[PDB]
Amino acid sequence: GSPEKILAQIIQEHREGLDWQEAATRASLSLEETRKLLQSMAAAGQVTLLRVENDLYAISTERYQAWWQAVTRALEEFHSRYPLRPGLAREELRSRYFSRLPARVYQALLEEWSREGRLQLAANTVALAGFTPSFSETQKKLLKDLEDKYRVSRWQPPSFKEVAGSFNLDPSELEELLHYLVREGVLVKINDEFYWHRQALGEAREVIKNLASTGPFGLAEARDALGSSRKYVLPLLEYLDQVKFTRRVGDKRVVVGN
Ligand SMILES: [Y+2]
Ligand SMILES: [Y+2]
Repeated sequence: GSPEKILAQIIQEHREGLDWQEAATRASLSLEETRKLLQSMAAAGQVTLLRVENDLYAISTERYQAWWQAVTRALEEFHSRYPLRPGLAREELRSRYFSRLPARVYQALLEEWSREGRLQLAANTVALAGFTPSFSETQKKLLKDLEDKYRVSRWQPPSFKEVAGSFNLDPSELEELLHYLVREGVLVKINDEFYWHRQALGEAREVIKNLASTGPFGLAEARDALGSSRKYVLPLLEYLDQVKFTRRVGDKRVVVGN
């Protein structure tokens, strides 16, 4: 039949879809003409075109929709089982549910769904865009007690090991809870050993603004204004240097952020 018909049949004869070249060759159409037909069929809603770099990959819209379904099932499961984690490792999601797809297509697929506002792509993890943690009452209490320990500690936060012992948790478990609290903005990571209650960090910065208001300051001066040991204050200052709140000028620091 006509090129449109021939091409449509070819696309249907490929469950996992096929790329631009394959389609053109099989339809005996030029690359240029194949693109034009693929582009129009896409605008018609009959086909879905994944833009894999400067290459094109065609799949039946029915199949594209089924793929989205495999993702929600995969994420629904991961999210319910690991409420504290941000998402499923990109690779795990790929090998477990999209092993039949070329890696490049899988990537373009995550991109499109991300651009449509369906997924949250952070680091190398994939999460449903509207992912809402569902904790058990025991998990909720631990998050509460955990946040309170840091809140009460103010500018003398307990170390990772200390908290680990107190609540008697394994390193793996505590890191997961703390990282979740960091994402919710309850805590801020100063370094691998120290996390600070966000509100406490805000007050500490105000202390630092007041300290700096009369001239550059050294570690010893920050130590006294915060009434906290250098053990907690140096890591704080290096963290503040990093987010550009403070700035080292010589052997002292000035405040260069709000
Ligand atoms: Y892209
Ligand atoms: Y110096």
